[PDB]
Amino acid sequence: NAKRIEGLDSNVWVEFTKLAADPSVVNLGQGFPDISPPSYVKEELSKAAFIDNMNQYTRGFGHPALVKALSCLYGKIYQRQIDPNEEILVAVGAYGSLFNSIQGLVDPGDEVIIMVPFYDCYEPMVRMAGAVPVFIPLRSKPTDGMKWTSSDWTFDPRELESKFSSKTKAIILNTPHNPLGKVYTRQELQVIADLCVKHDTLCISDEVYEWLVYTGHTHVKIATLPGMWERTITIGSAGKTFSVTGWKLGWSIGPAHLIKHLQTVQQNSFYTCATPLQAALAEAFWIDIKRMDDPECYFNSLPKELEVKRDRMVRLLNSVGLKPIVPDGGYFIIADVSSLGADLSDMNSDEPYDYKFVKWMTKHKKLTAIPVSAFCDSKSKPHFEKLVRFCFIKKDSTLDAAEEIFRAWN
Amino acid sequence: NAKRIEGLDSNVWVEFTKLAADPSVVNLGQGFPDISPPSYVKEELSKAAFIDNMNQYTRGFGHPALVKALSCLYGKIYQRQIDPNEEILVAVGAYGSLFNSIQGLVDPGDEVIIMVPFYDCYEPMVRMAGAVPVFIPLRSKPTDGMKWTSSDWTFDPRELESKFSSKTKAIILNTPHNPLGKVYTRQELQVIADLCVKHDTLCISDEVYEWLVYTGHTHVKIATLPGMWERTITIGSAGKTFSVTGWKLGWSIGPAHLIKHLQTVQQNSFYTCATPLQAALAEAFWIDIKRMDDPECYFNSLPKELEVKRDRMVRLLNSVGLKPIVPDGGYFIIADVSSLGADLSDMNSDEPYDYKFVKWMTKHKKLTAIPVSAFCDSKSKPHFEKLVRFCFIKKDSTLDAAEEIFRAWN
Ligand SMILES: Cc1ncc(COP(=O)(O)O)c(CN)c1O
Ligand SMILES: Nc1ccccc1C(=O)C[C@H](N)C(=O)O
Ligand SMILES: Nc1ccccc1C(=O)C[C@H](N)C(=O)O
Repeated sequence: NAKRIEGLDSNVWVEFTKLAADPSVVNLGQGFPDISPPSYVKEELSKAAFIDNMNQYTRGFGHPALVKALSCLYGKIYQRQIDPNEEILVAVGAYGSLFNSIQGLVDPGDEVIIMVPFYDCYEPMVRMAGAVPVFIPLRSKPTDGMKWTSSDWTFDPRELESKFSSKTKAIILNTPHNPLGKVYTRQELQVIADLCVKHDTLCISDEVYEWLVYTGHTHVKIATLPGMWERTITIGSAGKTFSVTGWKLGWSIGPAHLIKHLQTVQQNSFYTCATPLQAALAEAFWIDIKRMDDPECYFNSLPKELEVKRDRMVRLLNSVGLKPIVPDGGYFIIADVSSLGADLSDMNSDEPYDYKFVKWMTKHKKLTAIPVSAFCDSKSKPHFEKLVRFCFIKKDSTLDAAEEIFRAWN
Repeated sequence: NAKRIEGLDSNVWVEFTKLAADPSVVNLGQGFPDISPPSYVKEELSKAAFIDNMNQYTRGFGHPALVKALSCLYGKIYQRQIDPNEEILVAVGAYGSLFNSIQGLVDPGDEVIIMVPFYDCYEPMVRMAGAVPVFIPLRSKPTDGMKWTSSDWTFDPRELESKFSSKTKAIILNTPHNPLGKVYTRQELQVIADLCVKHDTLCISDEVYEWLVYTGHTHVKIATLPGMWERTITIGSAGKTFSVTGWKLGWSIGPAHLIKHLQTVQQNSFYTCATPLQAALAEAFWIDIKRMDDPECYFNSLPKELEVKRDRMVRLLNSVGLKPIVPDGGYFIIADVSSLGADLSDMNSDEPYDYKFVKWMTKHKKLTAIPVSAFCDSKSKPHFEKLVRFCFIKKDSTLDAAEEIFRAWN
């Protein structure tokens, strides 16, 4: 094994080849949706399948229809003209966009700043490229007495200021957040922008959940803020946008002197992405782009159809004494697990408290979920190990199955 | 730009983008098939698309059905059991497979041996991993007298020997060869094998064209010689097997302890590959695994087809005075052009001869092709710059248009 991958062989999700295998259990664990995709999405794949060229190679950096379209949608969003060939790069999912960014822009010895809990791949990527990850936790604030929400989490500008030294290359930001479903505010985002201009650092912005915003909140992109355009890579995904997680396409949007670097990583790695997938995706995009103002547009329709599902979950968890944190965005929900009962000597491993709960709730309650501690640096886990993550981009069928379990908990 | 990607930004395939952007030219350059893929392969992708599940995440190291299919197929060819899960890794084409291997096994300062001409991604992949490529030319011997063939290109055993030192981490083998089209013999692979076991080094073997061997020749697989299972990673590709280059799926077969390192890379880069494509390929592989013994199996009829088309091409090139090397395998043909004294004098660049020739041939003759010096390191260009590579994975109609071009050449 090569030095650069030393001690990167434990992956957290490989490890969840633990009980989810069961049949008789409802799985609210992985971000694996079971709603049907928008039927036209499935259409276009078929249609793409039958055209010979759409089965042979395409522009290495993105199928020309697909990039033209990304161009169109996103420059509506940025209020700017976005070059399809120079400011976009299509990669194998958001994962492969994250990886093109880190490998392309970050050396041995740099520090990359990461907010905990983090989507878990941010750490090993940054460690694969020889950098030192630097951690800052999100912290609770007094709620409004009434309920618990993602907005009651936030970060201390003076702590953040202090992680920036002359060794910081980049800060990874992910909004809407996974796992808490925080939507960063214009003010929170402005602190991060201030610091990157001041230290001249990159921001890499994981926005795969961008359309998933609920009432009372707005996805805002840091790349839009004064002075960010030319120091930011913003990442999207087809998986999130069209409930087609199995296609594994996303895109980095950004200025040319940064994008060309990611293009270099790509041509030296995977080069080209699948054509039938990108042909079909472009079409799926155009269909929705021509109806943005309309409640049919998958952009407007899916968060509206997801908010109800979010609420069913808050209830199902209040109903059994799990304290839910209600998410501004994305399709996850964390619940505080700690003011429930039980027993957890059965185990007497001292792997974290939530892993123990999750196994207990799998065996005893026929329900799985993800321990929030998986997404936490070692240092940080004690402070999040009573938190457990649940996923709700599920079909009614499945949320009934779930509601039975809950109904029947006590 | 990160140091790991210093001067890895130029890429030949980029450079060649402006060549036949012209609608009225007949492109025999890119390895872009324009025959039809098998009907079944297109149908299965359609089928796939209308099933919900196979538009979501599947197993990271490969779709269970696909790897089951590959373990079956390749167990047949290696005459041994291949582990579905530990002995196979599915990745974005053979590029990504190559990239997994070098990323996972090759450290900075290590030497990797590469035979010239080489597939051009080899060099840059190995430099990015901080490794030093150590180059050695394929040299010609005399012709039988009637025919110039790939088989008249070989390497010098003692020259090769002297390339392995206590710093050789690996050798890269490409058979069938791109661009010569050479099918290595049991003897030639016996010499490379002898050396790897003497120096305790690895062998990465690019064998995507495994099925395209023509009469009189046989794909032999180095990984099957004594001593080499332990130490070889053998790659293979969906674009080449099913003429579906736009799918960009490949595999690397090899031992569990070498193989695990390739998955540490993948899980930390892009992770999954697309589901519907693997779903569909799985199924195509079943249709042809269960008929291996027939003329109608795609593994059989595709070479049978192209043997015809190749032979058509030896003839056209001989027509206009071009000296073809008739390939044992693959679907490229290399022709010598020096005996034309083309009227380049007055492109005045510092380009090698063959870039100038292809430029000239494009403007004047209306036909593109690829210079072989694109498959050569600096020191080797001059011993290869009179050669030019043409592709014949084309349909009749296309070969026709090429036929007119040659017939009006003088
Ligand atoms: C924050 C975040 N970033 C990136 C990804 C990458 O997913 P994909 O590569 O399949 O687009 C995910 C997985 N859901 C995610 O939740
Ligand atoms: N983590 C993975 C590893 C391999 C294959 C898929 C996934 C996922 O889908 C993660 C999911 N989006 C999650 O955050 O729960
Ligand atoms: N080289 C590429 C770069 C980008 C996109 C496709 C290709 C190819 O298809 C290569 C072709 N098979 C070749 O060897 O000529």
